[PDB]
Amino acid sequence: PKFESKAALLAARGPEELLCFTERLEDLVCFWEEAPGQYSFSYQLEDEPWKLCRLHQAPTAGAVRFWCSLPTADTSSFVPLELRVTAASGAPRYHRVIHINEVVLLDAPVGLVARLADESGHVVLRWLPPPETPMTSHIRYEVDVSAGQGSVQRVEILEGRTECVLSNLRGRTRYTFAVRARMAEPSFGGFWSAWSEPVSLLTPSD
Amino acid sequence: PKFESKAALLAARGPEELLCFTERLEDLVCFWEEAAPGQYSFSYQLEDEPWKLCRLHQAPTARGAVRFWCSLPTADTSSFVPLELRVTAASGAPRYHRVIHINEVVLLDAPVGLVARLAESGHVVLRWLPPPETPMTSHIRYEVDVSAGQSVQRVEILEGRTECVLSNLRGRTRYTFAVRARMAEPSFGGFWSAWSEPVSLLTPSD
Amino acid sequence: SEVQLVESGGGLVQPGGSLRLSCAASGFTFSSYWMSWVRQAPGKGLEWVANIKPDGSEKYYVDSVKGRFTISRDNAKNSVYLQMNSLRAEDTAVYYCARVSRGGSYSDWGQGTLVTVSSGG
Amino acid sequence: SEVQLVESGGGLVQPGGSLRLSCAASGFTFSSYWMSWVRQAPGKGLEWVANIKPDGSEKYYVDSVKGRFTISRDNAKNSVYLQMNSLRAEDTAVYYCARVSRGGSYSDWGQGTLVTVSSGGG
Amino acid sequence: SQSALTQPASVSGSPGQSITISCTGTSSDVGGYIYVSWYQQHPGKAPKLMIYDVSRRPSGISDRFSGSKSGNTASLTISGLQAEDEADYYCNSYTTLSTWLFGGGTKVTVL
Amino acid sequence: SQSALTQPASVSGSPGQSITISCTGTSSDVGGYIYVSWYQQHPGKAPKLMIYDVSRRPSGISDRFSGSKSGNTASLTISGLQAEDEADYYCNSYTTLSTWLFGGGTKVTVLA
Repeated sequence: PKFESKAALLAARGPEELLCFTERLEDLVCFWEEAPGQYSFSYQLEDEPWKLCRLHQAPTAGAVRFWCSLPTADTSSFVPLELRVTAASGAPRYHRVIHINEVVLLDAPVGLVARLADESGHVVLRWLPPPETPMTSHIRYEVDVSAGQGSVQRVEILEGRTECVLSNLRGRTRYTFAVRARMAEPSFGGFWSAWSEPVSLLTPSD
Repeated sequence: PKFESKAALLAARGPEELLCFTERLEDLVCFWEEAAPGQYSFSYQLEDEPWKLCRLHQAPTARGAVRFWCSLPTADTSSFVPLELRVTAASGAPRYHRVIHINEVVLLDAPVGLVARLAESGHVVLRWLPPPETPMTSHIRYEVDVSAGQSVQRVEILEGRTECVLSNLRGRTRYTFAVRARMAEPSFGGFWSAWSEPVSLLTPSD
Repeated sequence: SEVQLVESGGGLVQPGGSLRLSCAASGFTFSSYWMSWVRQAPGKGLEWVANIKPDGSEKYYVDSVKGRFTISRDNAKNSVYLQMNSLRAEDTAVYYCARVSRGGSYSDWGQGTLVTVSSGG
Repeated sequence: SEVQLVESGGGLVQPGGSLRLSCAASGFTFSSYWMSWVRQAPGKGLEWVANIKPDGSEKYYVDSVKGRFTISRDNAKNSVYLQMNSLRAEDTAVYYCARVSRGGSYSDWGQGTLVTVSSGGG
Repeated sequence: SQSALTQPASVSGSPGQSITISCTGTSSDVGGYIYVSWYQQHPGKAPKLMIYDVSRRPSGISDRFSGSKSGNTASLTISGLQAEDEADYYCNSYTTLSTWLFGGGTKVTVL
Repeated sequence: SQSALTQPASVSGSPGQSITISCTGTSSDVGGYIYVSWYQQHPGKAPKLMIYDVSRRPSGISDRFSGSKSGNTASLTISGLQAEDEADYYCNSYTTLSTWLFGGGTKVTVLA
C-alpha cells in the first residue's frame, strides 16, 4: 500500500529505467516496468560473491512490474551494491552500481498549515516531518507555490527547518501550497518524496 | 710586594698612559707616571652613584720620576657596570679620561710549576699550574714562549688547558720555555700576566 | 582475509610540529570504499579521527583535529594519508588505518604507527 | 625611582607558536648596562632566561631555551627584546625585564608580562 | 570532545558462563541508527570487528558473539565464555553530527 | 635545566627576632664568585633587590637586612623581624657556565 504509492511515483519519473529505493535503511527494492518475458536478477554486495534475488512479477494494467526484495542481511550501507538484470536470452537489461544510503525515499510531510501573519499580511507555512522517520534534523524540504487560472514557484527549505514565510504574493489571489522531503545529510541521499496534502489560502489585497 | 711588580709590568707597556688593573675583582688601582711635581685631582663615577674624589697618593720612582696612584674604596669596586674616570690637573686642565669595567682589567699572577719533558717520541711536552690562590682556573687561557736563537715562538693555549705538546723543534738545541696567563671568560678580560719562571731543555737529534 | 593495511610516517615530533601518515592498501578495490583513521592513546580507548569518501569529495573530522589534520587519498596508489599539522601533546597515540565496510563498520585494521608529541627537558 | 621598565608583547599562544617581547627603558643610560630576562611560572620561583651585553656583542641563555629564544636590544630606542620561537608549555610564565647592575645584580625590575602557552580546545 | 558512549569499565565471568556488555548513547546516535558495531582488542594488537549493524557477524566470527539494542543502548553478549575472550571491547555508532563515536571500552576478565 | 641553589622551603619567626635564610651551591657558583645577590618578592609584585655583592645594600634598603657567605653557602639575615618582611626570598649567583642561577626561594612567615 505504501510501497505501491512510492513505486508509482518513481515510475512516473523515468519509467524505462531500473528503480531502486530504501525506506528505513534496512530494506531495498528494485523494480522496472515493461509492456511477459523472463529475467534473472543478480547483485553483488561489497566484495561478497554474486547472489541471485528471487524476482517477482505482477500486472499493472496492460504493463507488468518486475521487482526484487533484497534479503535484509544484504542491505548494508556505505558499500558498493552492483546490480545486474539479465534477460533469459543472456542479453543484458540493466546494470547499476548504487549505495543503499543514497537511494532513500521518505514519506510525504504531514500537517501542512497555511496562515496569515498577525499584522504583516504575509503567508507563513508550517508542516511536520514525515511520520515514523528518525533523524528529522537532516531532512530538507521544497514547497510548491501555485495560483489559479493560468503559475508555479518553488522554494528550497534548509534541513531541519519545518516552516516557511512567503512574501511577494499577488493580492487577492487563491494560492495553493504543498511540501515534499528528501535526505540532506552529507553521507546520505535519495529522491524527492511525494507532495504532502495541499492547503489553500486567500491572500488580502495589495 | 705584588703590586709594584705588576705596576712595573704595566709601566713597561705604555708608561705614559693611565694604567688601571684589578687582581681579585674586589679591588682597583689606577696609576700613571710623569717626569719630575704637578698636582692633580682623581675623580670617578660608578653606575648611578654621584661623582666622588679619590685620595691621590704619590711616590718617586728610581730614575727620579713620580708615580701617582689611587686605590679605589672596596665598596666602589663593583663589576659589570661603567666606571668613568677623570684625572684633572690643578689648573683645571684634563690629564686622563677613561670609562672602564672592573671585570675587564684583570691582571692575574704568573703561572707556576712549569715542567718540560720529552715524550719514544722526540716531542717536548710542557706542563704548568694556574696562578696560585686564584678562583675559576677553567676560564684562564695561556701563551707559551719558545726561544732558542738570536728568535722566538709564540703559541696560544685554549682556556682551561694547562699543558702543551711542541713539535717541529730543532734537534740538539737548547730551548727555553715560559708561560703567561690572562682571563678568557666571555664576561671578563684584562692583560697578559708576567712570564712564569722559565724552564730549559736540550732536545735530541735526528 | 587477504586484505592488508600498512601504516607509515609516525615518530617523535615537537609540539607544534608537523607529520604525515601513509596507509598502503591491498586485497580489495580501494577506490570504492570509505577509509578511516582511528587513534589510541597509550592505556586509553579508541578514538575516531577522520573519514573520507571513496572519491574524496567528502571529509569528516573529530572536533579536536579540525583545522589541524587533513585526510586524503590516492586511489591509483591505493593509499590513504593523514596530514597532521600543529601537533599537540594530547595527539600522542597509535594511529590506525581502517577500511570502512558494511554499515560503516571497520572491517580491516592496520597494525598502527606510533606518533609521540613531546619536547626535551 | 627615576628608573622605569615596561614589558610588552605577552599573551596566549598555541604550543609551537611564536612571541616577541619588548621592554622600554627610561631613567638611566641604557646603552651602558647589561639587560636581562627573568621568568616566573605561576606559584614557582624565579628563573634566569637570558643576558645581553651593553653593545649586544655577547649573549647567554639558560639551557632549556637555547635555539628557541633570541635576546636583542636597540640602544637608540632604549629597548630590550626577546624573540620566543617554538613555545613550549613549560615556557608559561610571567616574564620580567631587569637592568643588570653592580655585581650582576638586578637592581631594577619591570612589572612583568604574562606568557601563556596552551591549547585548550577540550 | 564528544563524549564517548557509556560502557561498563569492566565485566567478569567464569568459563562457560554468559556475559553482556552495555553501550548507552542517545536517540541521536545509538538509538537513531542501525550503524552500531562492536570491536575486540587484545593487548598490543589491532582491534577486530566482532559485530556490525547491531546484530550481524563477519564471516569468521564465532556464533558465541551476538549483538542487540533497545532504545539508546546496544548490547554485546558473549555466550560460552572462554579464556581467549579476555580483551577490551568497544562499541561504535554513527552520530547526528556526521561523526563516528566509540565507547569508553570494557575490560573483560575470565575467572 | 640547571638545578637551582638550595634554599630552605620556609622559615618563620616572631617579631623582633632574627632569622637567617641559607643558599647552598658549589665552588663553581656561590663559593666561586662574590656575585651573590638576594631578592624579596611580595605576592603579585615584582622582585626587589635587597643585597648585592654578598653583603652590600642598595640605597634605601633597611640595615635590618644583612648578607654573608662561607664556603659554598650564602646567608641572608633579617634582624628585628616585622610584618612587612613576609615575602618570598631568592638568592642568585654567577656560575662557571656563564649563567646566573636563582635559588628555590624561601617563604618567610611572621607569627603574631
